Amino acid sequence: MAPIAYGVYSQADGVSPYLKVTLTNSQYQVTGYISQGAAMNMAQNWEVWEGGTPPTFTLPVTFIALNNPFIEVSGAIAALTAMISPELKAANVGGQIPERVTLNIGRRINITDVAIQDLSFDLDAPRDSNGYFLKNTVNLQLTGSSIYNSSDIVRAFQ
Amino acid sequence: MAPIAYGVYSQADGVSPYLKVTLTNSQYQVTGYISQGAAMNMAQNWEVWEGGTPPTFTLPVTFIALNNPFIEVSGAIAALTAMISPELKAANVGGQIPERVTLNIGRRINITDVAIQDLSFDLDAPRDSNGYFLKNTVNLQLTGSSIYNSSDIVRAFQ
Amino acid sequence: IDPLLTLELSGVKTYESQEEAWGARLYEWLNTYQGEVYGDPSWGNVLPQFKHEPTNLSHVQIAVEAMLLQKLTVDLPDIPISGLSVAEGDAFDKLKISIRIRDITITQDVVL
Amino acid sequence: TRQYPLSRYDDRNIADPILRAELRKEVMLMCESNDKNLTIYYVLPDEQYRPDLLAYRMWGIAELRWVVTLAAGLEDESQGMTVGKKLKLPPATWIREMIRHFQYDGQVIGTLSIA
Amino acid sequence: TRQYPLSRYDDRNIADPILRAELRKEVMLMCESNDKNLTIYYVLPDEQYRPDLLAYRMWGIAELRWVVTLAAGLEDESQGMTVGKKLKLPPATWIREMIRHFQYDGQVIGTLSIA
Amino acid sequence: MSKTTPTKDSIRAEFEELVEKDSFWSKFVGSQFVSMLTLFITQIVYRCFQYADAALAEGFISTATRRSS
Repeated sequence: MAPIAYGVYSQADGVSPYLKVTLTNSQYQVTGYISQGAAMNMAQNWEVWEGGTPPTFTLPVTFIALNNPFIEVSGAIAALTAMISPELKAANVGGQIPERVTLNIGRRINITDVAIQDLSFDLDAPRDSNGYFLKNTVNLQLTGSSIYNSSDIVRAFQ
Repeated sequence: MAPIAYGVYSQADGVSPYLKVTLTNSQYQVTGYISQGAAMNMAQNWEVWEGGTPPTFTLPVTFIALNNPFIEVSGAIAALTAMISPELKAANVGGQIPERVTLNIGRRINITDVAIQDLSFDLDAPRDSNGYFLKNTVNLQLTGSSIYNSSDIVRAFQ
Repeated sequence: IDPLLTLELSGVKTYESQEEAWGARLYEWLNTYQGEVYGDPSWGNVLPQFKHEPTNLSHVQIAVEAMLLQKLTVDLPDIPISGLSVAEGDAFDKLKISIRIRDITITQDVVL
Repeated sequence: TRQYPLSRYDDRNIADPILRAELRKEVMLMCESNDKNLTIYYVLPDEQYRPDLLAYRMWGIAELRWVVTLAAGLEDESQGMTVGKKLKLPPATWIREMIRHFQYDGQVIGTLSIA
Repeated sequence: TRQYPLSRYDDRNIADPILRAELRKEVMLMCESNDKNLTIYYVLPDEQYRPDLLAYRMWGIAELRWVVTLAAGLEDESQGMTVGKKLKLPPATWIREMIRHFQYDGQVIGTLSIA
Repeated sequence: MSKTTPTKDSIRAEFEELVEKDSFWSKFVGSQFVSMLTLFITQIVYRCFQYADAALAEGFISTATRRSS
């Protein structure tokens, strides 16, 4: 079925599925919680209105190593850095891309193509006996693949 | 009569009509509350006075899903993003425009032509059982269609 | 006289009745599986991926629905998607996928 | 001052009745052809007097009035045309281009093979 | 408008059957050569009808269909080829380059010594 | 002398323009209906054509590459 997933992917967390943030691509899935501080912006350029700009997104997500840190924090951050990191030397020069992932929000608002342009977080949070992190707050900066039209945008929500 | 409207459009909210912000175009209407933080600015350029600048508006509006979130929050934000998003590929290349909306304030101060140049808000507010938002504060940035004259401006208020 | 049908035969000649026409086009998209069409075997429904997953693994269901919708959209940019709904049945043996382009609300009974 | 009254829309910009005639000939050919780049819309009851109302609402220009007049074959606006008749309109820029070609270099018209 | 249908992929862009023949000759030489810049993969059961199906999955283009057909030596897709046969595919750009050379200046082909 | 035949996208184009003769079916063009039927006829003609070409190629002594050939 789907490829490997990280974060609070299973229902065993016993948390509302709606409040879960999900990113999915052909080979990786990351699931997290909709944390405070999220924002988005769309705008245009003019001087006479010239044109528009693609959508922008600023999503901070908090991750908790409730039971299995290896799959919930370490694997999650590894997948995230793999996705943001442009893989342009994978011995396949005929098609190498920095790769884009699809975003699901509230299980009903879907962005088919969005680019993870920026990532940051802190590693100073406390750890476990093995040493894997217990908590983190990773903030993400995301861009639309194009300047989407009104017909493209308004009819994409549920 | 009028096309579809969103927000606190009906009187069933039992709130003073004067304090309602309204935007209207040929096919969409959005009604909300005059929230704190609103501001506006007009200015000119000089070096010898060269010329002027169009009016500018910064309107934060708060929306509450009192009874029907589908029509009051989700539909409202969808209409807003439709309006701000330039629809320049609607199979009608003979006339495509980013579209402008008309603004009514205090039911007495009307801006016939204003452009929604920027929109932003937060999605971290709590939701319902289905998952529609209960509350939001959307800030808007608006521009006049031209550098309006004194005869144009002063005689437009009530 | 004998009339005709739309399943891979004809709904209407071209897009006059817009929304039912798009629903028809999507219908012959979804009624075909991988490896059953020349040129673009990936074209058509991707049941061979989303066949028989556990009905309660909401993460995999949302992942597969998102990927299928995005690929069918990039496949047919003419018809964007408005509403997709997944509704379980009386028994564990019945699921329904309801796709509406704002009015069509055409539904198919799937099984996982 | 320098001023002259004119407008670059009139199909009758071509002073030849015969040339105007074949112009309306091929536009009729295309209109009652089933081309998909044509509009799909029926008749309105009030179009009897004013066939160009539809042109005004869906385009804002009355230059399509002769187009719809030849499409319906009306003898006079006093008489009416049946409501529900299949009416087809092509993109205006296409007509603008064809007439532009026909009044600059509308010589070969039919088919150009080689210089 | 100015439009012509064509596609710059067909190995049969060369109209000479004999030239196409030696082209498939050296591509077979390379394919059943054990060069490391070739792919290493076996047969799939459904490839009997659709040998180019693997070409579509690993490349997205069906231009490799004649390549795999000559690699397997199939008489017809009605018959099947044994699953597990060693199949080798070179980088597509390499074929594109060789055919580009052969249809601009594929004259010496074998070996150029000195001008 | 020599033999020639137009390419796949070509034969598709002249095929659709010639089927565009009858106004009652001319306009199914652009649809996945016509494209699927068109790709089907093009695949079958491609098989017959190119496989005959391969047969005439293998008919030569130095062109034989198959072990059986």
